[PDB]
Amino acid sequence: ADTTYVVAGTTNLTGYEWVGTPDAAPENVMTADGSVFTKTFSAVPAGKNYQLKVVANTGDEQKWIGLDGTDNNVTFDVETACDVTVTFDPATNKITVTGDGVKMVTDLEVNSITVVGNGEDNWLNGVAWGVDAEVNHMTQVSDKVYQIKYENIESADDAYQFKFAANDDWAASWGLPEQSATPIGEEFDLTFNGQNMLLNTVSAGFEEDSLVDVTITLDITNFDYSTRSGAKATVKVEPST
Ligand SMILES: OC[C@H]1O[C@H](O[C@H]2[C@H](O)[C@@H](O)[C@@H](O[C@H]3[C@H](O)[C@@H](O)[C@@H](O)O[C@@H]3CO)O[C@@H]2CO)[C@H](O)[C@@H](O)[C@@H]1O
Repeated sequence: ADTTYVVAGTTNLTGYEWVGTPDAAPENVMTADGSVFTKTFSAVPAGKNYQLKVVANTGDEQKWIGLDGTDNNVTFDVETACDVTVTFDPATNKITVTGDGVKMVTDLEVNSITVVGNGEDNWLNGVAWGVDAEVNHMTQVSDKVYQIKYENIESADDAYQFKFAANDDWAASWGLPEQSATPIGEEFDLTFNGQNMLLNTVSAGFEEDSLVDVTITLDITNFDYSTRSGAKATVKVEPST
């Protein structure tokens, strides 16, 4: 079974938005090199939070491979414009990123959190997937606790989707393991690089089209970057005042 490896990642690194198919991103197919595979990106600009994964393509079947045996994106900065080489070893699933200007990201300092989602009218202030929209910056109400409120939302199911994004980009984000309804009125654990959260207020007991006020709280007091574990949220829904 013939396997083709593709570097998928951010548009700024790869020229495509997380495209893992050889026919769709032929420039990012990795070349056979000894017992491993290599892809060099020419003159990558100085920048922060470049991200990639290696995608194994065997016919229609895709396997997305993240950092050092995890499902995390490989995340690095480039200090000075340089050629970045990505190495992949099928025997170990080791991904290496090398180059004079390359520095691996090994920690996260949160300076902002954006609520990002399918905004319309009062829902996320009308912003459609705006990762850096100031109006959806959560307020830091204490050390590592963030809150935002959306008032006068029409109660609906399968209408409202959202995630949390740190530092006005997608490098550090939270959602759920599968795209599914958020727990309502109870603290729940968040998945780093997770799927969209659904805010299904009819299923939460608020009559369709009735107005509700939504209060979202994000607690990263026990978030550990090394494990990507410990971020928690609460989504409070109340009849509108
Ligand atoms: O731009 C609209 C788009 O925004 C959101 O997608 C972002 C993801 O939430 C975010 O995690 C990241 O997703 C990539 C993963 O990091 C990566 O490991 C791999 O799985 O590819 C993912 C992209 O397919 O970046 C995207 C933005 O490109 C939102 O969740 C989407 O519903 C929405 O369409």
